[PDB]
Amino acid sequence: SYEKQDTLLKLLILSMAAVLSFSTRLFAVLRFESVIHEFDPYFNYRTTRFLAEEGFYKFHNWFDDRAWYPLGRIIGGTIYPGLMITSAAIYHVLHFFHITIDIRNVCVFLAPLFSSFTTIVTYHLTKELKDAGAGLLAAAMIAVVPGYISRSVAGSYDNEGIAIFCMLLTYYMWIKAVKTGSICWAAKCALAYFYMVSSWGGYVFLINLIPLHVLVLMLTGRFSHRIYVAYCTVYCLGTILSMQISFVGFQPVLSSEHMAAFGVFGLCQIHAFVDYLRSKLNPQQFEVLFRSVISLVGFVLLTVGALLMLTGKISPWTGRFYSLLDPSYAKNNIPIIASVSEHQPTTWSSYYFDLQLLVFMFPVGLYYCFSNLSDARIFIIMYGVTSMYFSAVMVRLMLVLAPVMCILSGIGVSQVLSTYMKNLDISRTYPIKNEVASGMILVMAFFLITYTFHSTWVTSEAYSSPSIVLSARGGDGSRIIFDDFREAYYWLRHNTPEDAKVMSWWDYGYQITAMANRTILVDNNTWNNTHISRVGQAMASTEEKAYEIMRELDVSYVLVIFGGLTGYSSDDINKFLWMVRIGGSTDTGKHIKENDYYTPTGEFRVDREGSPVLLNCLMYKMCYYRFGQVYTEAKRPPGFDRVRNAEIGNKDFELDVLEEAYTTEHWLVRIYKVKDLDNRGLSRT
Amino acid sequence: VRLDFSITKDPAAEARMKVACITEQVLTLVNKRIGLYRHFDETVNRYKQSRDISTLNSGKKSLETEHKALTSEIAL
Amino acid sequence: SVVSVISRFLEEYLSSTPQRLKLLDAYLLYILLTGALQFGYCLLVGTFPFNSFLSGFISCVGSFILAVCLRIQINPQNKADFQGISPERAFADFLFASTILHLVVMNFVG
Amino acid sequence: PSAMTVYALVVVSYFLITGGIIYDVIVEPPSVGSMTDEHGHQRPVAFLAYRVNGQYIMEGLASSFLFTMGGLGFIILDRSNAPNIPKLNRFLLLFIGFVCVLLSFFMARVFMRMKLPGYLM
Amino acid sequence: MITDVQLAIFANMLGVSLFLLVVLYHYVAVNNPKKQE
Repeated sequence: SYEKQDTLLKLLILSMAAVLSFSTRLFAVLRFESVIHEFDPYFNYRTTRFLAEEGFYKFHNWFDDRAWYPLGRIIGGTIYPGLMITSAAIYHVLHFFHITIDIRNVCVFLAPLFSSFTTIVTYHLTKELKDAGAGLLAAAMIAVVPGYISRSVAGSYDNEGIAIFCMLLTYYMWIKAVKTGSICWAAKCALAYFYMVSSWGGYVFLINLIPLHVLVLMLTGRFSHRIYVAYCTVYCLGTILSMQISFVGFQPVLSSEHMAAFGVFGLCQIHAFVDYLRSKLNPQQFEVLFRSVISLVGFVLLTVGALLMLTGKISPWTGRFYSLLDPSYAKNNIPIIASVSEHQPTTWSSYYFDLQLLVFMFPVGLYYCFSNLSDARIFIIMYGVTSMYFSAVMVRLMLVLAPVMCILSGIGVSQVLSTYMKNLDISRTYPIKNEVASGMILVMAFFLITYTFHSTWVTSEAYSSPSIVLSARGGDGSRIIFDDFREAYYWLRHNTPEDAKVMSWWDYGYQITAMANRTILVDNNTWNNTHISRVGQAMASTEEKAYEIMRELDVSYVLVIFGGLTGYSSDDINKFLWMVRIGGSTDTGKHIKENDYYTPTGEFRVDREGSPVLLNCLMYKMCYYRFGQVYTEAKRPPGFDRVRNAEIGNKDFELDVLEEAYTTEHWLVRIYKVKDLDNRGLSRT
Repeated sequence: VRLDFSITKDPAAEARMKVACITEQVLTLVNKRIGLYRHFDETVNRYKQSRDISTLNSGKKSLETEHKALTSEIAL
Repeated sequence: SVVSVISRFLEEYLSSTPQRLKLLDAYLLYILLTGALQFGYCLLVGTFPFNSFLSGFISCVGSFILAVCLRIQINPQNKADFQGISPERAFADFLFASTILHLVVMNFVG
Repeated sequence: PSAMTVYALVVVSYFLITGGIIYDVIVEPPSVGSMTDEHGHQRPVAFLAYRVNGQYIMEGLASSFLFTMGGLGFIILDRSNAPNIPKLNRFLLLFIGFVCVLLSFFMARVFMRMKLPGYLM
Repeated sequence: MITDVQLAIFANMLGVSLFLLVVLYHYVAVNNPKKQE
């Protein structure tokens, strides 16, 4: 019976889409190992295994004295715990059945699971906007969309894996609320919002898009009681729920990031009440009260909306979010945020590379949403038009754009297919119209196939390489592997006193803390720029002066990463200029000037022409110790640097306050021991 | 699937559902009317093979009894 | 004079309104007279402890809005707008949302 | 404004934003590069090769133009399906929108093959 | 163990089958009488 076949075909399509979504993310595990990638996921892993061992109340109170020595970090007060709670819950569920999976595997494979569930959430979210035939397309598109996979390959254990599931679930619940007008759906949307707020910092996007949608529905005059019930309930519940998270605190009430929602809430009340008085009074009896009441309550709001800002009692925009509103701010005001190349603006190339067909189909989904406007479709219009901008401001936010791009591309392709397939209803110029329809259907099938081959190629070649391991191919095409990062961290783990302090640049802090289990000075979450500057000043300063800082911070060891023997372009020598800038940024550092390290010509180089301060700083001396005598190549003189392509200028020297503790086989990682104070009170000169 | 969280019935959906059940029953009975005509056509083939009129007369009366019952149930 | 327009307001409202809606309009007045007085306290004695102030105040605003939503879902004049929702489902929803509210304010009162 | 008048503004905005004008403004590359000839002159270069993360000013407008032709082609076709339109126009609309849909896609795919030697290879 | 080439092939074939099946679904939808009564 027709209903059975429609149900069968829906089920089969959706189960294939789920299996594809899960399976396409396994490339990284098949090529190397079921191990955690990148730097940032290691903090999530350590905290997750903590929560899985110590229990919730000891994780929430948790204070960590192994990081940011001697300051320490309040962990539970400065984290979004939803990812960890999810992983711990799944871990305890599986262990209850004695499916005693290792927690590392649960973390590694957590992202594919939710990236499978998001395909069903996207199906229902599109079905409620259009019809099931569009939801099947949006599911099949979001299954493989490379922009999302780029953040969701197995082992990419970071919040962005869960955040887009909570986001689409919140949009589904909000769309249901606005369509239906029911307090039940509003409270379920409030709970979905609370879940998302616990799990990613991007929640401010929803608590700023929903008010704008309601405002647009007011300006168009579509605002009707369903929207009042939905908005005021979602607002009160999601506010008092979001304020629960200790890292969020009072920000939902005391920060200008959320005042757009409060302003729309108050204006909803004013509109809901004017709509009632205008319904009770006669015009000649209405108008006087109407103009008077507006001339009082508007004046009140116009005053308070100024006083709140002028007093500074409502906190201004945070530099991050403001850098999202003004692309120029961070590059002048926070060099840490500038230094992360993930914050560069997005070129057309990355839009094509990550989306292909969707870039062509998105304007058609918009044309449909504008052709058949409705109270729910204005939401998708606003989401699309806002993500199209914010993705252009900063590549990292392409993640937020990929879902709406898939939903709108699915609507567009669905409308094309269901348009032309009606002309093929022969079964129950006409031959020209039929051959036109057949040709257009074939062109659409072809495009949709090319999108599969593109997305699979991109997923295989670009976004599936690890970063805790380096790979090369020998002349026989065998994979050469360099493990030197793990070799060095394991040497630290076993052959150094358990209370030793390792100084490093803040990139590697999560790796040292996770793999070496040693105390560190600075860390990726740059919550204390003064301390990072105090480390940069010690790296940039001269070897006589840096010792006073290393002995001030009680350092035991220092670690540097040197690529010059292997061509690893990401070494600490390339980071040196940022270390100089950050070290000179504090007032205690004003002797550190970037213009001192450049040659008089205005270039940075380490060969004989290099600045006589560059050739004498601590970092240069740590990187190129003994290196000057290594025959780096057959056609090159000794001391050739594979990355600068330059013969180093200062080849022979002695270190005086450091001794070489371990240099890895390929010299990729070098660790020095800071010499204890001279036994006789002699000076080291 | 057995439990129902409902409070107010909608007798219009109940009618839309009972009508569908009865229409599937009627469709089955009609498919059995076609199947009875296939039985009867087989009985005519058997008659041509046998030249025995009693076979086909009994076929006719079984048709005009069972098909008649199906017609009556259809009309009810 | 505005007193006359107010008189022509109440002369209608008191005649036009079912008793189950006057009940709500008195409950809303109790809620509003509690919230306004909490506010007038907060800005007299001071913001500390902001936890408890903000919890009790949002509890008042929440109960007011949930009461207005009941006051609107049940109104027959809106049956053409909230299709598929019976008054009893609206009351079950009102108690669901009020249960979430009174749980979270009890998380935040302390 | 009417819905169509807003949609037109959104499409015109999509053109500029997809061409990466927010990259041009703050990174401010030139419209094209130049590279040494073997005889030592400079040949201009339209594409910053191998840099997927990089762009010249006119490269983005070229690509976004192809994207706009692709998006508008299906709008022309769906407009073309109306029964009032005299057929001699109708077969045209089925021509123009169809060649827009194909040629813009193929040229964009060739431009991306130019940006990344090794793309799909 | 399965290699990443066998996975890449398997995923290409799933993708093609999926989109061809959706392009069938649109026909099974539009041919429906009940969707247009």
